[PDB]
Amino acid sequence: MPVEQNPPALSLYEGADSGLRCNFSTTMKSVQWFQQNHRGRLITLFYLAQGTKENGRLKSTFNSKERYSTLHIKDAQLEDSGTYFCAAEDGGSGNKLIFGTGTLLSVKPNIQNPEPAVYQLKDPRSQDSTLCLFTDFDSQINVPKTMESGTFITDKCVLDMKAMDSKSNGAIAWSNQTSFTCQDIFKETNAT
Amino acid sequence: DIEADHVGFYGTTVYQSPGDIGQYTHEFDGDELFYVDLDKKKTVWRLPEFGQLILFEPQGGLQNIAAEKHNLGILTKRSNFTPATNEAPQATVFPKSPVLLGQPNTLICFVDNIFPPVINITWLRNSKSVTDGVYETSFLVNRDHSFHKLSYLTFIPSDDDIYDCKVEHWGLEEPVLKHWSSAD
Amino acid sequence: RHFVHQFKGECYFTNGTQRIRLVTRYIYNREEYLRFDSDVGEYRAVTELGRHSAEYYNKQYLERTRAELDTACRHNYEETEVPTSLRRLEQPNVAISLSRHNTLVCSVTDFYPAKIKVRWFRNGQEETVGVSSTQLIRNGDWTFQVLVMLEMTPHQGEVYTCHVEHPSLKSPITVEWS
Amino acid sequence: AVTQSPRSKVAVTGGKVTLSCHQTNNHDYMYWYRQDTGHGLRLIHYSYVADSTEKGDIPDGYKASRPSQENFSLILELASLSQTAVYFCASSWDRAGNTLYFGEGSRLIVVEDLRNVTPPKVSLFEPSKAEIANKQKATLVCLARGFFPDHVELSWWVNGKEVHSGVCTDPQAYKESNYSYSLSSRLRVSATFWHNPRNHFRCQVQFHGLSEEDKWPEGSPKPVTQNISAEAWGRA
Amino acid sequence: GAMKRHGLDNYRGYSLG
Ligand SMILES: *[C@@H]1O[C@H](CO)[C@@H](O[C@@H]2O[C@H](CO)[C@@H](O)[C@H](O)[C@H]2NC(C)=O)[C@H](O)[C@H]1NC(C)=O
Ligand SMILES: *[C@@H]1O[C@H](CO)[C@@H](O)[C@H](O)[C@H]1NC(C)=O
Repeated sequence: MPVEQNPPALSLYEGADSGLRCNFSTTMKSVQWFQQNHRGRLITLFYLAQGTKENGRLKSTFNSKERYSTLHIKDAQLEDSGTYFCAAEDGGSGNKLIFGTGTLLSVKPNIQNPEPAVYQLKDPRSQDSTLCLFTDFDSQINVPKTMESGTFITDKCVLDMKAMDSKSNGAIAWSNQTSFTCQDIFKETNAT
Repeated sequence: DIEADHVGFYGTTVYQSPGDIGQYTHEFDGDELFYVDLDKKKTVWRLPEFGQLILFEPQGGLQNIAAEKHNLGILTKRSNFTPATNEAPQATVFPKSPVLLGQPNTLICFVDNIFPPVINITWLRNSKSVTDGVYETSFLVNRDHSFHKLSYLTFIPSDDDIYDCKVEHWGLEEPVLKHWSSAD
Repeated sequence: RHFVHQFKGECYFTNGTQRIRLVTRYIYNREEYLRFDSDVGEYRAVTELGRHSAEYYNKQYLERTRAELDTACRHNYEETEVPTSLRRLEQPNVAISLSRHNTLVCSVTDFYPAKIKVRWFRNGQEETVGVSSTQLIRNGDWTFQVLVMLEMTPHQGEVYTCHVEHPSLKSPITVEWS
Repeated sequence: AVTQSPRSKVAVTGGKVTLSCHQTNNHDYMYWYRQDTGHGLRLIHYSYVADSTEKGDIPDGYKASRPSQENFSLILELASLSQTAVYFCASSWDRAGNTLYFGEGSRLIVVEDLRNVTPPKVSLFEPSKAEIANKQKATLVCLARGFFPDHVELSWWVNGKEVHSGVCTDPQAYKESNYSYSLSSRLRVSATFWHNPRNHFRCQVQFHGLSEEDKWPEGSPKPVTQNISAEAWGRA
Repeated sequence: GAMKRHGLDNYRGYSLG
């Protein structure tokens, strides 16, 4: 194993800091830190040959001799989500680029006035179409999982309106099952 | 020159035109580690022993050779197209070990001050050529930016035979045979 | 016409790793024009040819090059040279001969490294007079050799000694001649 | 700069997919990677001299080709199932990095039989009068069901102009049928804004399907690449 | 996991074309 990314994925809240380790097996000439956004595009953050660099809320270091490289992020934001990659240059076996196994960064919103609600929405262009949106709830709480067939549930996607601290969570679910209410499957929840 | 316990010569690359003649070696303490056979693309070691344990990846230098084909073209132009100056080679024949009659030995032929690095060293016994037992090291580098090659030749010490080491260059109007015999 | 370009990457190690220096010479034909010197810390033109080049390489390549010292020199030494080249130890081929005032040509061939000591003796007494020697001869096949003469006249019964000291030998070599 | 194409492709198992790449950086090195189930990009082929290809780490089953200096094509002669991934083209000069510049990814998807390809059904679900009243913000929810394969792109258009504030689409498709995925998303606007009947809300899903080059029977409509939509207005 | 040998790189100078 040439390169080693740690952790494999991590959680966080606003403002809070964290670091990412990258241990190598031999001496690598230059390292390079990336981050794949939600779109799927790779954006270079750092190119290091030695020592350390810093860019705004980000800072990284590199030690060829001690075979490792870190990435410390201070004051986590939302836009800071997405996976992160360090690539390292080989020099020994060609000078390949060796990428790590990514580290999914999840930056939770830190809700202050949680109003866990659930609503039924309807498709004006299809009578029997009914859908259930579970909104405003808090970061901490884990969203129920679907186990039955015909009934499906999404993971907790998070949004933000430009107005004021308008960060809100929320999941979604639907079914081709008889007709079974919005607490009939969400149950492990609150207000309705 | 810089004084020190040991000297590495990693990356030593050399390219020339025309003919696309390039070379990549590694030296340590002035002793060639290996070269890299560009056509077969293989790390050809000088000594067997070395390239068993730890290894060198041929691409490391097949790439250098590519950068030097590029860099050449740049300087060639930037210097109004200044050709190289041929310098004449100096041969020095000698035995590898104490010469005793009828005992398998080796005849080294050390050639120095080469440039351009394009030499035709050939051995010759009794005015007629030889081809068996003849090894030949790649161009090793000098501090003055020229080169020195060596051509080895195993033989049996006879006082009847006369060996000459034929050296052909462009900086020579005609070949240079450095005579050698166990007679003297 | 013929044109040449070279490039030499030199790594100097003194006291092992404790002190390393890295030079790097880009050379057109025979004329060095650019050069990285770890001591200096950056690229420096050296002829008018690589005058604006130094700006470039410093701009583009200066960072990685500076680490090449610890990522290529340091590494190669510690990890590939220490266990292979430095490990190599060869014992010599001490063999006293006799010239064509006579001369005791004492050959000492095929050894490594180059550290050695070749003293002469006369009935157990060291000699520094008449004794010539040659400059360490590099064979190329990772072996050395040197011929240590001794001009003298030989009385019947007198004993001589070629005394060779090398790292490959726990007990110094000695060869006698009557 | 580096630009690949196709930017997305769907191919039968046993066909010749030919990813091209083209860069205008006068860079000598080019590379082709592939990104699998979130565990890094892995080199497949590189090339540092026109008409010279050099193997990467997993070059098995691919054939690269560097015709000129600007172009570097990856070729699968017999598309396999295990070759479904996203292929990134990057270039550089001299030796990476600090001057290597990546492509934009090429989502390749390989199926056994083209029949199974089908566009989505994009249905937009209007807000709940509860939320609007209790919370003074209207949430709309766009759902796209019954498409294949897992490759579509969802976007929100308030008044003909794209928007990113207050939106949240799902990162992954959620396989329900052997050959059907589903993917949702939602937008949120102040209640006051949702009431202006002058304001218009469109949710757009962009399926990535077959092309002219692809053979399609007489019966069903072709599952080509489309902008499928569903909209709604303001009201009180 | 056998360590291998590295080899000092030589870089290209600006050209344009
Ligand atoms: C679907 O619609 C989008 C825009 O609504 C089209 O994408 C645009 O295409 C033009 C021409 O290539 C580009 O200049 C724009 O930059 C694109 N916009 C975006 C958001 O990227 C797209 O062509 C349509 N797709 C299909 C399949 O018809
Ligand atoms: C080296 O070999 C070539 C090929 O036969 C020959 O023409 C030439 O005389 C030799 N040496 C010189 C003078 O280049």
